[PDB]
Amino acid sequence: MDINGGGATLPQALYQTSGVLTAGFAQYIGVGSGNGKAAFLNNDYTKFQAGVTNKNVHWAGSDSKLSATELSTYASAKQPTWGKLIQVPSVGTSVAIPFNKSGSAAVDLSVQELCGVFSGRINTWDGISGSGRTGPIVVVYRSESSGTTELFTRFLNAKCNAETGNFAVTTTFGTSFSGGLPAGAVAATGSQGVMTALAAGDGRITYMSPDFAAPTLAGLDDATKVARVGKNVATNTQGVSPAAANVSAAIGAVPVPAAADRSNPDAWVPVFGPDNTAGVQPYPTSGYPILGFTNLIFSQCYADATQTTQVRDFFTKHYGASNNNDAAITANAFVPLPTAWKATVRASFLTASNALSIGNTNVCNGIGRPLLEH
Repeated sequence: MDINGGGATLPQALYQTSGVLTAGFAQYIGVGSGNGKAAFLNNDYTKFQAGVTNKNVHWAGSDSKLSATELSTYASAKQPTWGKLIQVPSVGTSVAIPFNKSGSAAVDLSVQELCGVFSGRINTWDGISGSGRTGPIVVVYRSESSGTTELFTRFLNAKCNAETGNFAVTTTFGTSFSGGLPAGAVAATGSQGVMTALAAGDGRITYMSPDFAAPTLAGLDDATKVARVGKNVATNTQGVSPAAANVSAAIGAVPVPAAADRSNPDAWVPVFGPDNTAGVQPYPTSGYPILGFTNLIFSQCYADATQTTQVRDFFTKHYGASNNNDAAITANAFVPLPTAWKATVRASFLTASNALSIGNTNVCNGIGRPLLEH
């Protein structure tokens, strides 16, 4: 049986790029981070393929961090027989703001305008300064539990201090703003579903994986289709595009988890958030401001030896110093992890002697996620 993964749609085109997943891996199934987490945590393949129960779930992609409850429940229910779960960043990513409203003038949002658009305070194109555009704004958002929503609401939570209400960090955008959704907002499902909805009506705007926000990488720099963010009219400062190069420095500056915390899966996923707050990376002052990580969730242990080897071989490639996935990562509008980050991941999850290593012959002795489904 193949190793089965799925979840987050933000990186789905990356994981579906030929050669990114290695031998034994089934093609990645994009269903959203909420579904990905549920699939892994409950070993429930129906969260990947509705109506299909005959297979196990081996890993998930998620841009939503595992919650305290998700972690504690897995540790009590599954860890004794399946081993520790592993949660690790896969790549860095911007969050793009694509929109459907024609005009040669560049759409460049100040952070406060972004806040106003997504709170409903600014609901006309005239209300974005220098937009060259008029008429209603319709916000498109993710209907389901979405890691893109989590990455985006982390930014709104950190920055939107001047609304009639505030944004909570959440995976369901419909519940983020305490003052509710903007009138006329449209829900859609998946990264691609949202982009389809974006095109289905004039004047629509959304938040989006940079790999889906434009059909080509250069399209991310087209401010007639993908908004610049970071405008400051008073200081005559232009916003910038969500191209990977505009978040690469900020991603590169994120510290590896503290050694003493590495047995805690929560410690492995850096999150951005408010300024001057320990445990949280501040949003960058230069380049493009909206960014975060998308992550992998695996088991340390698989009952089956072949599955264990195949998982290790994937980690060897994805976190390899050489012969890795970095070119594909860049091609998909994402930021490769720094060399030192890759080394830290390998040291814990690959290097045999480490207590956290996949297939550790002592720690995983007689334990692991099951071969057969039942």
